[PDB]
Amino acid sequence: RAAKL
Amino acid sequence: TDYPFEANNPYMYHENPMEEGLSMLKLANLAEAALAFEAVCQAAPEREEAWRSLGLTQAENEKDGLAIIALNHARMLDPKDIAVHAALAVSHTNEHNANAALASLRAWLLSQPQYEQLGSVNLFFFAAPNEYRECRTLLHAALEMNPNDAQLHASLGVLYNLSNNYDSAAANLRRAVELRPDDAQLWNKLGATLANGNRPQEALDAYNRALDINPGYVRVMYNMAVSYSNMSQYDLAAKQLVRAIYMQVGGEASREATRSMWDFFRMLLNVMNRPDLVELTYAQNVEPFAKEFGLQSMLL
Repeated sequence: RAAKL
Repeated sequence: TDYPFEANNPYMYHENPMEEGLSMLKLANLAEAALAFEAVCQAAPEREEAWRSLGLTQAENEKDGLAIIALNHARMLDPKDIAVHAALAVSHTNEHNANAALASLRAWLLSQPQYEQLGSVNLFFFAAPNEYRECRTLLHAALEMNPNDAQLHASLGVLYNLSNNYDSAAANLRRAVELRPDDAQLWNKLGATLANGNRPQEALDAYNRALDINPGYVRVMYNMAVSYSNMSQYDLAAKQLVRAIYMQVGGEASREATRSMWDFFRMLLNVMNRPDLVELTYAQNVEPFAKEFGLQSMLL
């Protein structure tokens, strides 16, 4: 899972 | 329209839902504010302040797809709304739309009178290396024009997240927060950059600051969930996700939007050996989990 800007 | 407006729209009734939406960004929640802006957009789709506000809100509310749809409306209605370009750069980066992200960063810079003459200047990201280079060079050129401009550094941070150059990204985002330390989006951006650059602890310190500033920042809650889960701190991950879930519904299409989060939650409950809690996620009531994870304010 990617962090969101 | 291309935007999936909530059906049962109570703000369609009120007198000044645009005023109420702006109010609810400060005093209530993102979800309620997005519903109010949705009402204005529905009744008056030529109002690009409504579309702009809807779009900005939705990104903070962990809904980039809905953010993009709204922001593209605002973009059409006012091609010079700087903040619309900025939000599109960010959401398209999140969505891995590299061409759109670079186009939105370029538009962001050149829609500003202070930088507009960069449009006429003669000037490893191998999937669009000239588009990428041009943006990078334009932002550097702008930095020589304007060296401690916080948003230039932030925008370079975006550019650098797109190309996985997380160290340069972090260094720029760090300077941005040094310039504007009460800006919750800048702390989140720095956090997201650190997390994806595999520095989850620093990231978590950045996220905490951001949430302190803006306690209804659902995207930050989700991001914290993600980092905590990554460090195998499932108690902390679970708490953050119950908060996010709770905030995200303040019903219908909104119920559906929470399902992926619920499923992520279900995995944290599984990994922590709580099949009893896992079973309860299928009902989609937060209450059992508010109690179980120490957020009893949600029972009032």
